[PDB]
Amino acid sequence: ADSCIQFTRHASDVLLNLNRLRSRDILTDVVIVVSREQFRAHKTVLMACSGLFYSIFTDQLKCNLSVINLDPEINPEGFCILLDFMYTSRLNLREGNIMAVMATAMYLQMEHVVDTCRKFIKASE
Amino acid sequence: ADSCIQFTRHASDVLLNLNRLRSRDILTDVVIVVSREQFRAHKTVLMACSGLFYSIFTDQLKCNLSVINLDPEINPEGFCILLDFMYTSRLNLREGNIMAVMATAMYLQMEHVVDTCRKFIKASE
Amino acid sequence: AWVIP
Amino acid sequence: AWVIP
Repeated sequence: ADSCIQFTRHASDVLLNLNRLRSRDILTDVVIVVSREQFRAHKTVLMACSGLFYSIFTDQLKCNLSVINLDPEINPEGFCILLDFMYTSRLNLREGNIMAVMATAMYLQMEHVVDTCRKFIKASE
Repeated sequence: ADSCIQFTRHASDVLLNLNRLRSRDILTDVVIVVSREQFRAHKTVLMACSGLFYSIFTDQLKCNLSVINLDPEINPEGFCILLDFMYTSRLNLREGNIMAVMATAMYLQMEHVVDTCRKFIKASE
Repeated sequence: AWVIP
Repeated sequence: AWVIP
C-alpha cells in the first residue's frame, strides 16, 4: 500500500539476527562442502544472495539435499569470505584473497561482489 | 575484520528476495494459524523479527512443528500486516487497523512496531 | 527510525 | 554502492 511507514533499520536487523542464528547453529538446514571444509548455512539466505544457490534449491531434487558439494577448484577461504558477506553485507577483500574471492563470486553468481573485485583489480594495474 | 567494505543495499536486497521466496512459496517451512486464517512463512525470518517466534522455534519440541496456532484473540488482518512488515520493512498502519496491529505486535514481541503505534495513538488524542 | 518510504 | 562501513 501507499500509506505504509518504513523502519529504516529493519532489513539490517533481520540480517544481523540471521547471522546470530548461523553462529549459534539455529535451524541451519544445509552443509556446503568445499574441498572437505564444511559450512553450515540456511538454504533461504544462500538463495537470496546467490544465483547458483537459487538455481540449486529451486531444483525439485536438489532442494531436498542436506549437503551440497562445490566444485574442487573453489577455494574454501574464498567461500568463507563470501558466506560472511551474505550474512553481514561486509566483504573482507584483501590483496592476498581478491583473486579467490572474485573466482568464487563468479561461480556463485554474486554480481555485486564480482563488480567490486574487478574495480579493485583494475585500480592495482 | 577492520579491512571490510560494505554493500549498502545488501540487507534490503536479501529481504526483498526472502519476500519473493515467500510469495512463490519457496522453502516455506511453517504454517501460522490465526483463527483459521493460514499464513505460510520461513521460521528463520519469523525468529529474526519476533521475540515470540524466536522463543517458539528455539524450543527443543516446538522447533519441529510445521503448524503454530496463535491465541484466538489475535486478529488475522493484524497478523498479516505484521508478517508483511517482517518481510518488507513496510508497515501498513491505518486508523482502522492500529489497535489490532499494536495488540498483535505486543503479543509477537515486536518492540519497534509497538513504539510507532504508541506514537500514532498518542498523537490522535 | 520510522520514515515515509 | 560499496562503502567503508
